[PDB]
Amino acid sequence: DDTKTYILSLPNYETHTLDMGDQENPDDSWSVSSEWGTTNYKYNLLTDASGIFEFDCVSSTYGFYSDSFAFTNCTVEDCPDFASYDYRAITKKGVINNTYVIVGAAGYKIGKNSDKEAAIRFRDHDNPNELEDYRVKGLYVTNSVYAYSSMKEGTGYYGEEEIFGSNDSFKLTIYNYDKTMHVDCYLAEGTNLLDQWKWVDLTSLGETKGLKFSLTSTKKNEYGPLTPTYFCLDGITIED
Amino acid sequence: DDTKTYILSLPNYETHTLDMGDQENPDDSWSVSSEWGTTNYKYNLLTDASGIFEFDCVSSTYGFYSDSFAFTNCTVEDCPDFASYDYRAITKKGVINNTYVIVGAAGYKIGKNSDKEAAIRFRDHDNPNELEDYRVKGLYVTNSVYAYSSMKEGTGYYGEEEIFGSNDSFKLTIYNYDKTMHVDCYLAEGTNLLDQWKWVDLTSLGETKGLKFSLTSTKKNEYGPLTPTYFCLDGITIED
Repeated sequence: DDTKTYILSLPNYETHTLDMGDQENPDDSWSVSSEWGTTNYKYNLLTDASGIFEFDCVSSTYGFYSDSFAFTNCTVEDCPDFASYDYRAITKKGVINNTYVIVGAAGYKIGKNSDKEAAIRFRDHDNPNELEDYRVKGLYVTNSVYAYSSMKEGTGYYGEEEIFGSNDSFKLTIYNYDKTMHVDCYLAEGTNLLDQWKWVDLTSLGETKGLKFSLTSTKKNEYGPLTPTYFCLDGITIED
Repeated sequence: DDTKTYILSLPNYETHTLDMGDQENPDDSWSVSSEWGTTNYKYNLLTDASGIFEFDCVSSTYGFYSDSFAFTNCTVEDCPDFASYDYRAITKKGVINNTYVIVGAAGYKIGKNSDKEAAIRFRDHDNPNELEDYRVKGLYVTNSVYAYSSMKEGTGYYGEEEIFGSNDSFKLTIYNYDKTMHVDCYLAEGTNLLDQWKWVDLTSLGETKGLKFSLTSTKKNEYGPLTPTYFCLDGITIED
């Protein structure tokens, strides 16, 4: 047999970083103005150390964007990076080492014209300049401190009615690239909030060149979920 | 000593390719319409196998754009890729193997708003998501069949007055990323047209996170050079 298996391999960072790609020289940037303000955005296509995995990373005036991916090993309780919103893993490290991926999946689009969806994509081992369909074995997910804490203690913007009771749940849906297949997973069921790394089998997605993500909470108001739609992932394992 | 030296390492291709990155799923795309037509563009940031080097690649309705980089090992006299314009190296292969870089440097800008310059850039060895300043030792350049043939036999659009005499010359200028330094090199002097790989020492550029390029020919008309502004490069050697 010569089926090859490829596992996400994140960079090892000098000290404690939130990596949203180069901010001085981003791949792209733009501004949006509305009646409520003008906001500046920067976009970088992040890649892992192996060159197999790529991730869409939007950042803005206000930090990590709502539909974006970034890498971190920030364990230091005080990066000012997480002063406002603690996107770090509740597990405090990755599955196999200290770096993991933070993910925003609020459901807004990215790109100057809001027409692109934030995604992870897979490249050919022999040519990083071509996407390739793989069988996705799965990946590990866990909660962010930000979301865990909202569901446990109402520490977010809306306060006390964020707190999960036994009717509640927080569901991650993982899609294939064109979204014709998905797998559902729970980050929280009732008052049981995931605080470990959890493997999600994604083999039922079939061959695909990438992954997209959605979040649903039972705590919501008219405009969206009260639960922050940030989580973490690691260990994406694909096979050709 | 632990100064590290990094040399461009291009992908090895299955058979004979012109690689302008994924055309079905490009990093970006846009359209421009004017009074003369509407043209579609695709952009990919190419990276080498080592992950140290990145290249801006614009392609369009009409193929390889005028200010762009692409990779090729196409030796086969008939890729239809080179039917119209033969961007291949006059040397027919790279310095150390069959792949090399084809370069358009007409001086137009890229990006939906024509505000970005096509460039090569350097990333940190430990983190492909950060640009890093390096000392650039140099690289090899040579002519494209397209330009060589124009200068030798007037086989381009304008025909016979493309042919170089002893007053003529074709000069490549290599700049550092912010263009505050450059090095000049000749692809042709008089009727002597470069047909080998030629090393250009770029140490005088100082530390830089990338490279840009211009071409000047003594054969020109009111609107630009008659000599096609395409050439080839290989073997970029940088040091930190």
